[PDB]
Amino acid sequence: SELYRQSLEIISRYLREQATGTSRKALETLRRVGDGVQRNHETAFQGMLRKLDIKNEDDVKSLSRVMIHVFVTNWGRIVTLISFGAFVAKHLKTINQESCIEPLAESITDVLVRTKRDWLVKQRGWDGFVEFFH
Amino acid sequence: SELYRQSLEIISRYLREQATGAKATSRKALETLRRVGDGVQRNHETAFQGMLRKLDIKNEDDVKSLSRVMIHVFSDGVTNWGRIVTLISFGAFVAKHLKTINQESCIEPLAESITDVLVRTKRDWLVKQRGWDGFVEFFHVE
Amino acid sequence: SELYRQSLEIISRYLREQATGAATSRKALETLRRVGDGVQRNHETAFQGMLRKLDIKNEDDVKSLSRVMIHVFSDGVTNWGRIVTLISFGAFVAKHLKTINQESCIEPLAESITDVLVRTKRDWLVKQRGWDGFVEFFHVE
Amino acid sequence: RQSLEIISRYLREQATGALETLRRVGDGVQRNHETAFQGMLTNWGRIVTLISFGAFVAKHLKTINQESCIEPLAESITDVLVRTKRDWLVKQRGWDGFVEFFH
Amino acid sequence: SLEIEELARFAVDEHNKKENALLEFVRVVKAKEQMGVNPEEMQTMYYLTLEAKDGGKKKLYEAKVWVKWWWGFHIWDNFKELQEFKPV
Amino acid sequence: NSLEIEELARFAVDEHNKKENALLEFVRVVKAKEQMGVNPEEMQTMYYLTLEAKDGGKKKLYEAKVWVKWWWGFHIWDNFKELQEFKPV
Amino acid sequence: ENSLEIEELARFAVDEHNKKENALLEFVRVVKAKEQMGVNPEEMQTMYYLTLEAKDGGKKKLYEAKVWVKWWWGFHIWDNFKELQEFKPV
Amino acid sequence: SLEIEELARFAVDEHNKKENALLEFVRVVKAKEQMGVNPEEMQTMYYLTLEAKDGGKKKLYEAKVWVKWWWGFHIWDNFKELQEFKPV
Repeated sequence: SELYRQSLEIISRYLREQATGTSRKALETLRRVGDGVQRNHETAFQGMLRKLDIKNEDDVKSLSRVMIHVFVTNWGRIVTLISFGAFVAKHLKTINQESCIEPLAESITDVLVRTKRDWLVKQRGWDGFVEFFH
Repeated sequence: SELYRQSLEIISRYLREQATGAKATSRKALETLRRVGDGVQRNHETAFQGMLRKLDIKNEDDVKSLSRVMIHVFSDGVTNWGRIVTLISFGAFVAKHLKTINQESCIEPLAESITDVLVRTKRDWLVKQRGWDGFVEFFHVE
Repeated sequence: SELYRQSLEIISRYLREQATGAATSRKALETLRRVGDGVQRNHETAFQGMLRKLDIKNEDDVKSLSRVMIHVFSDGVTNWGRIVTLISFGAFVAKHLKTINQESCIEPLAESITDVLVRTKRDWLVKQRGWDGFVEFFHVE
Repeated sequence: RQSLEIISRYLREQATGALETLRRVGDGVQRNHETAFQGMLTNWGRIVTLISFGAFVAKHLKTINQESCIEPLAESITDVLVRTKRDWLVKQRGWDGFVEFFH
Repeated sequence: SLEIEELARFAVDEHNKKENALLEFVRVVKAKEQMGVNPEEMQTMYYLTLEAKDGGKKKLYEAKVWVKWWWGFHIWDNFKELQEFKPV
Repeated sequence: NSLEIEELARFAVDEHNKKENALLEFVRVVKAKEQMGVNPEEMQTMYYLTLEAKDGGKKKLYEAKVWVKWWWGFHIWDNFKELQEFKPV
Repeated sequence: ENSLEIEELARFAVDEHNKKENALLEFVRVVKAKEQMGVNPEEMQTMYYLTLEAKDGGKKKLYEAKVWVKWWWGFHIWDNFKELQEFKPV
Repeated sequence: SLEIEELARFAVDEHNKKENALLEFVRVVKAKEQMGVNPEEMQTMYYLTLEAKDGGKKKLYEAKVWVKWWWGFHIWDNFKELQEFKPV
């Protein structure tokens, strides 16, 4: 969909620049909130990641199964999911699995647009995300 | 007062053994606290870590300061034994941190400051709950 | 104090118009008309049971009743649901006082409820931004 | 069987103008559920409230000249009770528990 | 204390019923509660001292009222029983 | 759930009949949707009901939105129920 | 949903048993799940009755676990205490 | 005061990260909250006057901190952002 194209664009772009170091407003919004959410969820994300063996793309595809199962809907919970993505992306970089980063972004985008599409249409998509954190 | 002597004995022994590691109304209250506080500390581990990283506990003035802002949480007008055991569990989490950074001499004052603000603020509620008997009953299995 | 004058205006007007037939103060009263009417319906039996076992013969009994009404908050829980229940009981008692030709006890009842509520819960009321807190609690998502 | 006689006898004397336990608790429960029971046309407290509701219907059946339905109403209420709380009615030692609840 | 005022009123009404007396309840002067052997019982024994007008003269009485609570279908129910009511 | 849903439907018909001066008779619930509170403090549910009712001896369908606000009362959960909308569909 | 929280309580029951009895059971799956909720609105507790399958040295056995959950109104959230009451072979 | 003390500390931490400075947070001397148009927003603007040490000298600063609250998965979560930080 039109939303999916921007979604994967935004989520992939954000997970990339995080791994290294409307769509324009969503990205800036994501830059603002994401690092704050990772910092406070540091011990949370660590604990969750520690109980999830991710040494390959098999585990990345298996991570989306529990991500799409574990999924109240608000931009807070959405930015937390994408933020957890950035945290796993950084991890994948430290263990020489950089090639699993674009697929991780796709898995997260898949889960977001699948389970909560009704809500995003209702929200005016990423224009709404920018408003929630405005 | 009886309520004060009991409250201080329970909260001091709990914070001491939590900071350390190892081991009727007063006895049963401490056994209850050991069951529950360990579970409450695990559930709140992340939130407690968050608060601690943003607070100074460098002297007894900071310990007294912390006790005052810890009791201020009841101002929404709700008091129950769950909220009370969370406060003590935070106390125990702060005690472990005080042992970790070689400030063991702040532990008993923290225990004393928490007892003070709890008994001073919530004496009437505590007596009406039959003191620490109400606490034991609240976490007794149906 | 403004909290007092607001609380008296709201509780007086609601008890009076409940006993008869028919800005922030305007909205608190709007909220009370929505909610009090449903709280009275729901508690009708309980309120009738209480009333049958209490004396409300004079202003001393009205004063005494306001005191035992507020005592309910001693389990350590205060919210706008419990407060609207207290006021709704007030309205129920006001209708009964009209029924037994004691209409002159209705305004004193409103005053005594107001007095005991503001005296006992001033700090909690202020922290809720007063009656704006009440309007918000019963504002539909 | 032993239930049915208690319920039947309690609903009978009620309609006119354990038994001793129901006498004590029943009229109290009817008084303060009068309105809930008017429109209706686990613990011993809820159980005495069902039998209490039996007595209220029994009183109603008398006012509307349908007294011949009172004994069937006792059997009806007794059956639905024992069939539904068979595993629960044995946990409170039968009516020896009912009496303890209100002792 | 609302509950205490209701129990004392019940005490007089119930005493008035069982012994063809016309006592008029005035006030509670002192209330004591001895609560259940264990909390799960939810039974409370009330010792009440109350003022009542007996033929226009104000006498005092010791009422003992047993209350047993239980969870009703959407409300708390109870059973109250006057055990003793004697002048003092 | 369903039993409580039927009573809210009856409640919606009763409130409609009172607020609009009408004599609809509740027949049955067709479908029931619930929006729960966005956070644990809100303690409110929005019920979206489609129901069948008789109007002058002909059955019609109606959409009713019934708001429920709850709170800790005196030893019980207490609530306020309010009809937000009632229109034919 | 229900199935997820019940699964987490079962994992909890195994984790708590493994600590309390110095055992190394591996949770496999929830088999049966019943719950008795509080008799009144003030109790605010649930008792969870689980049957679960765990591996004990690479052989799959069944267990009965009783997990107690006491909840209360915390600071702007519902909060709870979970406790393993019973854990026996079936 | 608990959320206020953590917000002032965060303001000092956030300021001196954004402006490459080494202020030591000492205390909040005054706290004002400008809460959002409607409470459904759940966004609060905190105005804080705070003491911080700069080159081991005690100075005072006005900090504006925006806080958007939302219901997280098992916890109340928020996004804090320093909007302004200047000496007074």
